[PDB]
Amino acid sequence: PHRQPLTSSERIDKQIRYILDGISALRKETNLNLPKMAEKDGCFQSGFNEETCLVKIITGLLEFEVYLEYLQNRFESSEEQARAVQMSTKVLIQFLQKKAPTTNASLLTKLQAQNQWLQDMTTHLILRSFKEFLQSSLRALRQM
Amino acid sequence: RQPLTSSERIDKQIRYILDGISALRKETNNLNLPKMAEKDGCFQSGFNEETCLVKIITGLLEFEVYLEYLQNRFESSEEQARAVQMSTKVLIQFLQKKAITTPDPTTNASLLTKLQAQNQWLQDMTTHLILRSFKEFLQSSLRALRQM
DNA sequence: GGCAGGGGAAACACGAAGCGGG
DNA sequence: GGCAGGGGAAACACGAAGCGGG
Ligand code: NA
Ligand code: NA
Repeated sequence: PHRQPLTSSERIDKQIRYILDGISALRKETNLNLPKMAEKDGCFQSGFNEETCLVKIITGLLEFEVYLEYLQNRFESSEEQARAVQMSTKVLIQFLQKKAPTTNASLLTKLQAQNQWLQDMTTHLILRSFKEFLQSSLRALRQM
Repeated sequence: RQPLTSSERIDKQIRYILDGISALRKETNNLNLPKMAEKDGCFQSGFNEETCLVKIITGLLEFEVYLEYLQNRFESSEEQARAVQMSTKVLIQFLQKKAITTPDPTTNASLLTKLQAQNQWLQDMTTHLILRSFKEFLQSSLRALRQM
């Protein structure tokens, strides 16, 4: 019998690492107001805040789900992987909730009716803003 | 592993799907579901490879929107529904190479969005009869192909 | 649950190597 | 492509036993 039973932080930490790896295996296999961390949210060392930041992470991740749904009908060569980023994020959003809709429908169909040049631009910068957001989340969480 | 013919891939592709349905169906009237009839030509008499073949494709194209409806009907088996759905996508392609009637890409949604507005018993019934038809349909397709 | 939680892991100027059905 | 194609198989009245990443 082999697996060490983990605490909340370890579990959450491992999950983000799981997601960052996945995303990167989509970065290799490849108007916009995407969530970027701010100092007022209290996730950086300057003006740090364990309460305010956790709210920004859960709020943020939740706002990324639609843009993750977007990425699904975008990777016709890496389908299951792009799904595994979608579900792992959901999974992540549930680990961060222990510790503590048609606007989407419309803005999906806007992104999804742009030309390929625009759609691959959207893809590119979604993935990079997801990476930004996760890395700095892993960092903040490596404290509280 | 050893290699197989195009016909012996189709036969396995169906068998694979039929076992992924038996698994689904274990956990979980006014509709219009694809149903083999004498007119199709998939039976020992009144038989015809061409028409039978066409209807096997056609009927499987018709089923797709209903399998998409299945995804949410197995929240506690999301991948089993998905395998079944995408393993059917493949089957169609295989069949299409061995070769049509494709329903509108805008009428299938009105049905899908409506189905989802039924109370939880009608969904339960709708689910049990999607599987039943689809199984019987694939049961007949297999037998027919094991002849032509 | 169970064999067990909720189908399946140090070096480059700091940005490739290497543990599981119903 | 490669190691190969296009991420991963008898016995009950006819309806359980048990094979591989980029
Ligand atoms: Na398990
Ligand atoms: Na389980």
